This record gives sequence, structure tokens and C-alpha cells, in this order.
Amino acid sequence: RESYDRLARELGGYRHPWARVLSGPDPELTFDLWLSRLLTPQTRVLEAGCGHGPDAARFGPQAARWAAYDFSPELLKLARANAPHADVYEWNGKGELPAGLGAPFGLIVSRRGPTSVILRLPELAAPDAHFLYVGPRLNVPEVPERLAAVGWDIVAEDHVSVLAHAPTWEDWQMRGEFMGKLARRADWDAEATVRGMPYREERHLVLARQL
Ligand SMILES: [Cl-]
Repeated sequence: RESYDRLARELGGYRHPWARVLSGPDPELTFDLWLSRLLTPQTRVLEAGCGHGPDAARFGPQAARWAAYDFSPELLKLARANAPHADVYEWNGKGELPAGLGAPFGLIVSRRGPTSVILRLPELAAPDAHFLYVGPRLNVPEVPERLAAVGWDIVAEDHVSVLAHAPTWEDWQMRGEFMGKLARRADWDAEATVRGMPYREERHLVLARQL
């Protein structure tokens, strides 16, 4: 059904869509650790691009308040149910802030989400707030550039890379589409092992603050 594809696109919006097996540690483990260290029962959190609330549900109760936003109204319905403690807002990240957002925040976080939110940090951040981000590639140049543009300092940065395999040709193809690089049977036929096709899952972690 088409109702399934939509759902799948939506729940999967912040992940890679193809089947894959990691040969090493999940490259977002460090991001989870850093996020966990930053949360206290006094912390006011803003999460950009919350999707169906997985992080709101999982880390949200550890904070004083977890405010979160995304664009899709139906997806936000799941987020509200997934995380009853969270305050969830429908926003495309542009123009004026949603009414009731509740700035200022001590933490602004984004897991592979919007990076334009960086340019709103002067309007969103309490003094001594942190901005925490992980991007779906080894280096996401706009993040450091945008943080420089608002006079924020990077206090921690990680460029992470982990061997993975796409177990089948179909999976390799699907990755090719997501990446905008067409998969070719030649490369599969010549380089695929029993594990399938090898590639790197890479992430760029950034923790910043205005010192
Ligand atoms: Cl989930």
C-alpha cells in the first residue's frame, strides 16, 4: 500500500533507508554519550527536526523541558504520543518562532536534522547554552561556517567512520539512489563479498557554545 511507504519514509526520515550491517561500533554512540552528559533536571531543551519523537521519548524525561519541532503534522501526532512530556511544535524552521516555543534554551540539539537553526541561536539560546549536532556524513561544512557566523565556538568535534556492508544488490542500489550516485552492477559483480558491498558509515559530531 501507499499508506505504508509514506509511513516508512516518515519514520525513516532521519536514517539511511537501505539494509546494512555494521562491522564496527555504531558511529552515533558518541553523540548519545555527549547528549546524555549534557542533560540535567534543570535543562531546557530545544530539538530541531524531532520526527516521530524517538529522542524526545528516550532523552526527554531527563530534562526539565524538551521542546521539539518538525514539519509533518501527522508525524507530530506520533511524536506527541511517543513523548507525553515533550512540547511538540509544527514548524518549517523559517520566519518567526512558533508562538509558545519557550526560549531561551540551555541546549539546542539536532540529530541529522536542520542546520539552519544555528542561525537562530541568538534568539533561542540562554547564555552558556550548548548546541549539539550529528550529521550523516564525515564532514558537514555548513555547521562550522554557520556557527562562526553567529560567533559561537566549537568545543568538541568528531569525524567518525565505520565499515558497513549493504547485504544485497537491491540494498546497494537503494543506497546509490539516496546518495545520488547510481549503483552499477559492475562494481557489485566485482567487489561484493559474501558480506555484500562494503562502504563507510560516516558522521560529523559538533558540540558548540558561545564562550
Ligand atoms: Cl523509534
